Amino acid sequence: MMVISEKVRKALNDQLNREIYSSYLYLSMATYFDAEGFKGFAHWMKKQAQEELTHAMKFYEYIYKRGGRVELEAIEKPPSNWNGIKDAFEAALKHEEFVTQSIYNILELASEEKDHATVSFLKWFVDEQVEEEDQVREILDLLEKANGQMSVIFQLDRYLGQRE
Amino acid sequence: MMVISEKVRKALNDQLNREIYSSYLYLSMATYFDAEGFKGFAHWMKKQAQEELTHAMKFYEYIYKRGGRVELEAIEKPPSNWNGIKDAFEAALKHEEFVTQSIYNILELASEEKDHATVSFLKWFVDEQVEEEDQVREILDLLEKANGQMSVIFQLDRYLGQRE
Amino acid sequence: MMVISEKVRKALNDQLNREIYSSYLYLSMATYFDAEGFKGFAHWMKKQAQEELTHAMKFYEYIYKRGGRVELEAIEKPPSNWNGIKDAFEAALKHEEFVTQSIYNILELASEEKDHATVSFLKWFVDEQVEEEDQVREILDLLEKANGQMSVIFQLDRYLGQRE
Amino acid sequence: MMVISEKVRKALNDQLNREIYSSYLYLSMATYFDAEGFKGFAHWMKKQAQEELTHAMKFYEYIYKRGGRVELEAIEKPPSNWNGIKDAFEAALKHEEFVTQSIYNILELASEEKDHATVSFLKWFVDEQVEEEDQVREILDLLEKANGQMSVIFQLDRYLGQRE
Amino acid sequence: MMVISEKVRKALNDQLNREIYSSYLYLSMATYFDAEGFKGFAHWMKKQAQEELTHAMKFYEYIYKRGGRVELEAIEKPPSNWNGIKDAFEAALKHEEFVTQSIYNILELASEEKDHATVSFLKWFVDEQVEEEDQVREILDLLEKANGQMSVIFQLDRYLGQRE
Amino acid sequence: MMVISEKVRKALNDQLNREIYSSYLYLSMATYFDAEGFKGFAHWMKKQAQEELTHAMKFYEYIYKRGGRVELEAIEKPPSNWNGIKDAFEAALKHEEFVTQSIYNILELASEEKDHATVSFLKWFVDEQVEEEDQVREILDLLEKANGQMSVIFQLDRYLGQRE
Ligand SMILES: CCCCCCCCCCCCCCCCCCCC
Ligand SMILES: CCCCCCCCCCCCCCCCCCCC
Ligand SMILES: CCCCCCCCCCCCCCCCCCCC
Ligand SMILES: [Fe+3]
Ligand SMILES: [Fe+3]
Ligand SMILES: [Fe+3]
Ligand SMILES: [Fe+3]
Ligand SMILES: [Fe+3]
Ligand SMILES: [Fe+3]
Repeated sequence: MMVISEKVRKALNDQLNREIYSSYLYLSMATYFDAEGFKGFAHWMKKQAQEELTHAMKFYEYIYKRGGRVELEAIEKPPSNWNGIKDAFEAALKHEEFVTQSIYNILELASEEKDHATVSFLKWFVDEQVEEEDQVREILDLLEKANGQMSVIFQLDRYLGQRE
Repeated sequence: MMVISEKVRKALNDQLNREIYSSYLYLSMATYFDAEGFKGFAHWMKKQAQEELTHAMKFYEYIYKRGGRVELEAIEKPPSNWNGIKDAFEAALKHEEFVTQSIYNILELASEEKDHATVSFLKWFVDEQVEEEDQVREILDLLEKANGQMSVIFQLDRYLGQRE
Repeated sequence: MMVISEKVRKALNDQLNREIYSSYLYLSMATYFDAEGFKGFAHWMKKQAQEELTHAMKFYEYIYKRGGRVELEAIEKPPSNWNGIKDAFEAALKHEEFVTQSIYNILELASEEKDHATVSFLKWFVDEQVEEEDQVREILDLLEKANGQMSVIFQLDRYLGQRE
Repeated sequence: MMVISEKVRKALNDQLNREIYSSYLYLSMATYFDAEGFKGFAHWMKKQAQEELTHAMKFYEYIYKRGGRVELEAIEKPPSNWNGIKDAFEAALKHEEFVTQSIYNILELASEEKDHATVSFLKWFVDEQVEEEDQVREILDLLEKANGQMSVIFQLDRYLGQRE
Repeated sequence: MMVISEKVRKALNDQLNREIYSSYLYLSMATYFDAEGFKGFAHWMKKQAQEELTHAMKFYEYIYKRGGRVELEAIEKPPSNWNGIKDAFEAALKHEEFVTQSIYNILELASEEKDHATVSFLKWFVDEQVEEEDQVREILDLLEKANGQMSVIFQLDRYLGQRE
Repeated sequence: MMVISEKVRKALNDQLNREIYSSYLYLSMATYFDAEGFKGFAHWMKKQAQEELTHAMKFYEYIYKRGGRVELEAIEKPPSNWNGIKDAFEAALKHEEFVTQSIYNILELASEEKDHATVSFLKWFVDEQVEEEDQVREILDLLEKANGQMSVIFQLDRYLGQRE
């Protein structure tokens, strides 16, 4: 029997599908970077897409551990184009902050229901979101300091393509 | 400049999106098996989902090698339930046969345009599809021999749960 | 369900039985060389017989992978005698070319029916036939220069007796 | 010079061709098991086919050691179908006992001619047939206890698929 | 005896000489880059000249395997100068695309004659040409982003100078 | 600034193209040996062809080290046919002696101009030419002792096929 409420279960299932879209969105940024010839930036986004799937699977396993079930929903078409290298990463940061707020909303719902298990489970994502936002802010800061010089952009592309 | 025709490029980009859905469909079959308590079958479907992602990324790589660009499209909601273990694998089998026919159509399109590079590239998927269909047929054959006998179904769940 | 046509399955099953006969034929050439006291040439033919069996088993595996069945047929009695070492290899070259043409006919039949899986599967045998015909031609050209000189035939016997 | 009588050489050459058919017969039993979806039992028959070929090559080497030569004959078409797993292995047992009696006849013929070299050479096959018959009797005994229970047949198939 | 047609042998022999000229052409671009003081770009072209030689030897090997012989023809004088780094690599891309079409013509010729051995042999060059064109397009894209900036050109020179 | 005179650079550039032809000539001798079925002699000529390319690149390096630039010229069609194995190697010897005399002429030209750097650089080729002429003379002496006997020629083919 399910020991999370249907409201909490649906909130968690909604976030799983949101994590799937985040994966799809980052792959779409890879299609943009590859079209612009930045295979290092595209590589960074492909690795980011795979990491987002592990976030989705962590929601997946917790839902079943609490006696629930996952229902996959349609994935909306992501944007394919951005007005430059820095514009894409600014869209990534805005998305991650949106995901952080979505995690907050589940946390507050679970907290009002005294669902301490789900509240505690979400702590990992709260801390992880802090790191996800910082990693994009650092990249954005280096892109701003580059100020469009292919000199620096070439090294940052080579550097981000180095991601394991 | 793109050296594949827009017709061939659209056919390849469509197949990439079909591979993305195939991954999603097998993830949804994993949600079904996990809901039914068969963590070995669910594990098998999760591994199949990741293998379909590598199929999509192969189309991804080739499109850019020929000067094209990938555009990710919306992903339809897959079915979430099946009328049994054998009904799911039968849906998996006919999905894969449909995928083989879709690859066949690109090959014939590429062949009529004398796009030998794409014809040769598609050979790996033709051979791979032979194995994809065969492994599902083997599971269906073992499930039919099982005839819904839990002691045998337990062994196949453990067996498929060992997939690397 | 069989996903190859009955016409193609019979063509593939016929070639399996042809590969079995070729295996048998090379063993019979070994019986001739051993009768003549050339254990190096006989060793080469015994290894060639084993190699043809792996060709037959490759057809075996593909037929079942496509949902078909193998039916073994009677094997004709091969010749037991040849008019010397060079006459045997002249029969071997003529035989390999016959096998190559038999592979060609299956390839063209599968191609007419748009059976791309079988067309792709046969590519391995096409390339292998290039090597097998070349190996016999190399031996025949070296035998032609030998002109029956026993000092050269011994070293070639010792050399071919070293086959892995 | 040949130091075995032509009567003995013919008996040994006939047995060689019998071993070739034995290999072919067990390969045909593999085609039946593979058609029925028991790839473990089919694996057992494919390995058994290889072992019969080593029996043929043992007769091969001895015939030439005694100054004789081998003449390969046509191979009869083996049966392609059996009415069940127990029917196939029971046909295997009766074939092996028929092979044992044929070896007995050579031993008695050779001993009446006081061909002690051939009598002693056949000792290895006499002992080997004891093991060949016993291994089939053991499988038949396990099949009789299984009485068609798929849970038992499944891992008996897996066990015989482990044959080295 | 030659088992490829004279029409196909000449087509293959013509392509071998084409590969020889391409080898010579890339060596000539190295003389240009070295004259301009770019030892990294020159190093890249010297490695490319050697890779083209292995292409020629592959055609060499196959022609003799099919019973033909190679006849070396005169090599035209390649251009010695170019209007810039990007002019050379754009001439390299145009040449490689011309080489691919020459491979396409041989494949279509061989297929019209049902020379399946040559059609299958040429698949390797079809796939290789995809990579040859892709790597030059990548360099052209990096040169376009450099836009003549010596700070960026210095990085691309050292990068291409690291080619093994 | 170029520190060799234009007359010395032209003499060096002419020898570079001469070395390129020497490589091409030995590859042509390989096509003849392969056409005659002597894969050992052909292997020797293929290795010799690769060695001549390193001679050309040595001239390539020295010309640029002295501030000059290389201009590649057209390569004449080499001969494809010889009367026999001993003609090919006798043509190789007289070609190498011609190369030695051409190096002598550059040496005397450079010494007339008191270009001590080029004179000392050429010493390596003077000593190397002694070895190249010697190794061909040894092969010619063994072929003369063979006197067209195929049993001895086969041993020399195998031996020269071992060249590293
Ligand atoms: C090497 C580059 C890899 C890029 C991967 C991009 C993945 C995008 C996925 C979008 C959503 C489609 C459904 C994915 C299901 C994944 C299931 C994983 C189970 C372990
Ligand atoms: C050196 C031995 C050559 C033997 C040639 C025999 C020709 C006729 C053989 C008929 C039966 C062949 C059975 C082959 C079974 C192979 C099983 C392989 C399993 C991986
Ligand atoms: C490192 C620079 C190399 C430049 C090569 C330019 C070649 C131009 C044509 C001259 C003839 C080349 C013959 C090559 C024969 C190679 C044989 C290899 C056998 C494995
Ligand atoms: Fe996330
Ligand atoms: Fe797929
Ligand atoms: Fe064959
Ligand atoms: Fe036996
Ligand atoms: Fe090439
Ligand atoms: Fe030289």
